Amino acid sequence: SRLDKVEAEVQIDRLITGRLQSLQTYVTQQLIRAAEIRASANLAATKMS
Amino acid sequence: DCTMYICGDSTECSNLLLQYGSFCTQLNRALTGIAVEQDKNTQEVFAQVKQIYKTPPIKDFGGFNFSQILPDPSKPSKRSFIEDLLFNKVTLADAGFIKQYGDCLGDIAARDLICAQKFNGLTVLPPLLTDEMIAQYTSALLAGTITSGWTFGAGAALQIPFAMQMAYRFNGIGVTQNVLYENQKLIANQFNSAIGKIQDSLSSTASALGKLQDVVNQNAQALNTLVKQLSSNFGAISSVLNDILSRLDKVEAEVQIDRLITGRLQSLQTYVTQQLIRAAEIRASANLAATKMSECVLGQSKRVDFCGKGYHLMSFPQSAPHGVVFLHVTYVPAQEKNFTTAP
Amino acid sequence: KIQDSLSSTASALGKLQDVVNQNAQALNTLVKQLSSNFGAISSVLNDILSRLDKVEAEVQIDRLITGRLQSLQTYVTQQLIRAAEIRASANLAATKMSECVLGQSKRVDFCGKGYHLMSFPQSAPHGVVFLHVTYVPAQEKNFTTAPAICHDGKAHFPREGVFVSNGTHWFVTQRNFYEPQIITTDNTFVSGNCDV
Amino acid sequence: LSETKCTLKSFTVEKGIYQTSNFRVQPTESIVRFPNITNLCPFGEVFNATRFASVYAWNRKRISNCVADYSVLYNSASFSTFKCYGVSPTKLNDLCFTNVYADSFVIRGDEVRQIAPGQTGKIADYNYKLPDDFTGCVIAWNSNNLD
Amino acid sequence: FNFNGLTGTGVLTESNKKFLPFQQFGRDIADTTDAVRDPQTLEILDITPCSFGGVSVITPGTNTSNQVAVLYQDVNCTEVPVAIHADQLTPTWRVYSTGSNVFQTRAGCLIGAEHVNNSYECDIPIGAGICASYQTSQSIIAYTMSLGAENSVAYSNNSIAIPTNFTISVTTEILPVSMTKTSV
Ligand SMILES: *[C@@H]1O[C@H](CO)[C@@H](O[C@@H]2O[C@H](CO)[C@@H](O)[C@H](O)[C@H]2NC(C)=O)[C@H](O)[C@H]1NC(C)=O
Ligand SMILES: *[C@@H]1O[C@H](CO)[C@@H](O[C@@H]2O[C@H](CO)[C@@H](O)[C@H](O)[C@H]2NC(C)=O)[C@H](O)[C@H]1NC(C)=O
Ligand SMILES: *[C@@H]1O[C@H](CO)[C@@H](O[C@@H]2O[C@H](CO)[C@@H](O)[C@H](O)[C@H]2NC(C)=O)[C@H](O)[C@H]1NC(C)=O
Ligand SMILES: *[C@@H]1O[C@H](CO)[C@@H](O[C@@H]2O[C@H](CO)[C@@H](O)[C@H](O)[C@H]2NC(C)=O)[C@H](O)[C@H]1NC(C)=O
Ligand SMILES: *[C@@H]1O[C@H](CO)[C@@H](O[C@@H]2O[C@H](CO)[C@@H](O)[C@H](O)[C@H]2NC(C)=O)[C@H](O)[C@H]1NC(C)=O
Ligand SMILES: *[C@@H]1O[C@H](CO)[C@@H](O[C@@H]2O[C@H](CO)[C@@H](O)[C@H](O)[C@H]2NC(C)=O)[C@H](O)[C@H]1NC(C)=O
Ligand SMILES: CCCCCCCC/C=C\CCCCCCCC(=O)O
Ligand SMILES: *[C@@H]1O[C@H](CO)[C@@H](O)[C@H](O)[C@H]1NC(C)=O
Ligand SMILES: *[C@@H]1O[C@H](CO)[C@@H](O)[C@H](O)[C@H]1NC(C)=O
Ligand SMILES: *[C@@H]1O[C@H](CO)[C@@H](O)[C@H](O)[C@H]1NC(C)=O
Ligand SMILES: *[C@@H]1O[C@H](CO)[C@@H](O)[C@H](O)[C@H]1NC(C)=O
Repeated sequence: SRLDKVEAEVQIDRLITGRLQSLQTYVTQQLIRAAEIRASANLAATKMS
Repeated sequence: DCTMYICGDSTECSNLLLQYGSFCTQLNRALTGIAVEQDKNTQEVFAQVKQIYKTPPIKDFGGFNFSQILPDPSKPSKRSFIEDLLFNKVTLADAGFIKQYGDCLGDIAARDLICAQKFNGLTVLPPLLTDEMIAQYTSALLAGTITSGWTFGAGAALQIPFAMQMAYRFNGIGVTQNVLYENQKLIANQFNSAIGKIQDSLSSTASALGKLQDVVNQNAQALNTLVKQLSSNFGAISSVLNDILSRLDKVEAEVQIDRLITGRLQSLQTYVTQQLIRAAEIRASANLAATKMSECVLGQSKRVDFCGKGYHLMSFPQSAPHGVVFLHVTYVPAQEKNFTTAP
Repeated sequence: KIQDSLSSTASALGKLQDVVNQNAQALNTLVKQLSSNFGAISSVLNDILSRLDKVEAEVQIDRLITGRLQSLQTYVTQQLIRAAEIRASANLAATKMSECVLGQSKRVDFCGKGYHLMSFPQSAPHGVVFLHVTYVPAQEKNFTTAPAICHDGKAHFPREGVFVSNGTHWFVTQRNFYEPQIITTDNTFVSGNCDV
Repeated sequence: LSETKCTLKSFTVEKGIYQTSNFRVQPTESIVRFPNITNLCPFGEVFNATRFASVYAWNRKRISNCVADYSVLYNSASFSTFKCYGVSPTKLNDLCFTNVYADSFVIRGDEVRQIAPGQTGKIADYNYKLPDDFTGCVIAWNSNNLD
Repeated sequence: FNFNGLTGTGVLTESNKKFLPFQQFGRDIADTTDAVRDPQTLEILDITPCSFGGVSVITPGTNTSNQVAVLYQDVNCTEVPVAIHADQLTPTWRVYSTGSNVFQTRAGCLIGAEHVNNSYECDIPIGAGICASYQTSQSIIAYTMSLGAENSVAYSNNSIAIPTNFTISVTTEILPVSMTKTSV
């Protein structure tokens, strides 16, 4: 609303980089939690057999 | 090669990256860790026994036929018939690990994906053990488990006639050995037909080795995504360093180049992070394969469903590309009959 | 011999030292990355805040903030991955303690090469050392053997052990130690006739 | 060995095998390949003209097959304004330009600021507007003794 | 180079690509310019980076020696001087580009290590079954790694082997349990 597209793209690219880094951090921590849940599910599978 | 990937022969970019040099030393440290870990995985799975037992000259195992799973000299590689079906199933990204500059020279560079990776500093290093050495290790494990039972895993290999070893293993699951000595012929023919059915199922279906192919595909796709992300602008006026350095002076240029440096460095950081997570999952799988190699090739396991469904008798290792295949021989009870009982 | 090997070689405890070295190096790399400019005019906040006014200053400080925050994010990510590998090793050391220190394990090679007799825990810095006592057979000898034995048109199989012969006389011995004994209806059980 | 020491960043190297960072090749040479053009660009017809157009009906001229040696203007022309967008002034000597167009007109001096991307005013609104993603150069000079 | 204003650094080679008359440059998936048309002569040329090929240095401890062996993965030996542009290079990197200790492995061309016919345990893993070590006049040797002692089992259908003695072995197993706790 406030800035034209040339003055706007500097700010939007700052928001894009930051929000993309937020999603990257979320996915990384989900991959690490899913690896710990998968180790627990492999233990529960062995315990069942 | 960070400098080559991020800067690609530009001295001005290299001088700008000297600010971010710690991150590249860190990235290459992590990748080197992953690589030595892959070699340690293969060691831990296959190099359990350090004696290389040779297969006995005359095959007299009591009607059990191991020709399909034992190495054949006619082929140059000492690989089993089944091992060859397995190596034919999994299709790798590139074979040889030597693509020469004279091969990538020309427009073949743009056409080929591996050339495009190599021109941006992404190298695939060859494993330390060749497939022939892994085949020799698996042949040593077969000849030791066939001729000596489980004794070669605990100490010196002590030979024992194979039918007597099968009688031991029948004791191991709660069936008196007279059962095997009285059904030697049937058991051997049932084993043989089971091996033949394994071979037929492998020669028919193409998607049997799904997990190994999935590993290969994921690695290739990770590298290809890393190459494609060089087309990203990351907020710069262009995604080509030569365009920026052609159009802008060094003060107007460094804002754009620093944008490209931050973005390409974040691309490499994401690649290395996902490789560390995949290497941790492969290392868990290699620790499991090393436990099934010790606990069910070099012995008889009492753990339920650890080695096959049924009462485990024995297992045979086969080497597959980037993996291992266990042929678990189990005893499955059959033809049940009703009876009346009492404590 | 364990004690002597430990007192002689200095690089015996390679894994624990590797863990310590990796943690120290991660922290030192984190400290060194404070010298990075990240695209700012300087890597020192006091220089930027001395030279530039707050509007010209915030572009540089935000560059330093993004870079240093990414340095901490990379450190924490690699610590989470190392802690997941240490946690897998601590879960293995837990099982090994229960299975081997607190019981005898029949799992092959879980606890030493050979047949496991006992294990003994020792505490090491940031780790544990298991001294696994195993039984390893030695000094093997060849014998002629047989699956069963005909006496009266019946098959006799050994109750436990193997039929071995020193060349002329047949005995039954246990599998892991040579102890020949005279074949008897105690050592053996009968099952069916001879032809099978 | 030195390359390894450099990558490692220490003066001592442990036993092992190490990847290296390619410090071996330095270019030490330069190539220039430009099209074979001989004509000088029409700096005379564009910048040294008896009549410019009105800003409301501004003139567009196509420029092609010429060498933009603007140092020929150093002798005669003096520009109060010369601002380039998407290109640096010091790089203009080293480029080949694909579609050169010259828009020319005469305005008041107080309105020269209005010829720029993203401006507002009577000129930028009603007479002549530049796109936001403009690549090119704006040149202006007082012509009180002519106009 | 500078082609119609496009500046850069690289090796220029003749190209097989054919551009339509309204096209001047060609790009990759990575969007870098890989083909160009020469302005004076309208011939397509391929642009190839100059750095190429992985390079590894095999060293014993610098405490032990300052000899090194260099492994050029993805170059055969005949092409080592061409691949690294050996003529531009310093004389030292030239003795390494050719020397006489040139050995062709499946991992690449290894220069500076002596190839032996023996087999030992791996000391410095080079790859594709080759390892290197500092051995004796000391030098770096490259060999095929030994998998272990060749052995055979005297198997027959009526022979058994029974142990008559034993050893009580005590072995050590080291396992990491925890790491340093840090706070920021
Ligand atoms: C083990 O099985 C293989 C079949 O997979 C047997 O090989 C066949 O033997 C017949 C006659 O001996 C030949 O005519 C075939 O060409 C063989 N086929 C293959 C694929 O080799 C083999 O004989 C069996 N083992 C024994 C000891 O008989
Ligand atoms: C064991 O006995 C049970 C019950 O006597 C059998 O179960 C029934 O058999 C009939 C056929 O005769 C089926 O229609 C039923 O579904 C079975 N189950 C029940 C709960 O009635 C069982 O088949 C017998 N098994 C054998 C091997 O003889
Ligand atoms: C068990 O018997 C086998 C064969 O009778 C022995 O193996 C041979 O022994 C000779 C020496 O007498 C060696 O030269 C051979 O290499 C051995 N192997 C073969 C396949 O011939 C074996 O040594 C005997 N073991 C014991 C403990 O007596
Ligand atoms: C196998 O063992 C038997 C029993 O120990 C040996 O038999 C005897 O030989 C000893 C002398 O060595 C005599 O004192 C016994 O009276 C014999 N007893 C019988 C029942 O024969 C036999 O000599 C051994 N054979 C070999 C080849 O070692
Ligand atoms: C180095 O170059 C030689 C020369 O071509 C390669 O040799 C050939 O390999 C192919 C198959 O890969 C064979 O068909 C040729 O007969 C071989 N020629 C000779 C003269 O041996 C050699 O393979 C190259 N180095 C490597 C490691 O592949
Ligand atoms: C079984 O092996 C042990 C060693 O593992 C033998 O004990 C040694 O015997 C030799 C001579 O027989 C002595 O010089 C050593 O001092 C003994 N060692 C110990 C620790 O006592 C034992 O004699 C062997 N037994 C048989 C039946 O051969
Ligand atoms: C009396 C003041 C009222 C101002 C209200 C605030 C709104 C501000 C926005 C626009 C007003 C500023 C005047 C614009 C002058 C530009 C005229 C030109 O470019 O040639
Ligand atoms: C100049 O370029 C033309 C193509 O436009 C070419 O035909 C001619 O040979 C060139 N002259 C030289 C290179 O001297
Ligand atoms: C510009 O025009 C004036 C008027 O004719 C002339 O005197 C002068 O030489 C010209 N300069 C150039 C560079 O054309
Ligand atoms: C290591 O260096 C020390 C002195 O710095 C020397 O005394 C020692 O012999 C060296 N050891 C090796 C293995 O190079
Ligand atoms: C190794 O053996 C080959 C023959 O197989 C021979 O040509 C070569 O010279 C030998 N190498 C050495 C160092 O003796």
